[PDB]
Amino acid sequence: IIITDSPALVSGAAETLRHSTLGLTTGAILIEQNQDFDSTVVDGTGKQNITRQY
Amino acid sequence: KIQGLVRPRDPYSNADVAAKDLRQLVDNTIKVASGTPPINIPPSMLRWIQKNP
Repeated sequence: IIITDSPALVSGAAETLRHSTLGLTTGAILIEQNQDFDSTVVDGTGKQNITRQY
Repeated sequence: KIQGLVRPRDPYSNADVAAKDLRQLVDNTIKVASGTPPINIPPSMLRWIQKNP
């Protein structure tokens, strides 16, 4: 039993709180992470210190 | 170009002819500034279709 504090497994609160347990078989879930990751480093001026964001 | 550089002359007469001067015309080459509007190139669209951004 692989337990996880996943929000996808809790729905409601108090009396309306319900839990979900998945009996996955082999290959039940598939996550094909696409190699399309992108990122940027935009720095900014006009301030006391260089304002850099990610 | 002097407009009246050559003029009819009367040797028998001796009237004064208006003094003439030479002036200088100037050409001109105007500078034209061109450019390109901001072209949006989001990497997301190319990545969604698996294209090098």
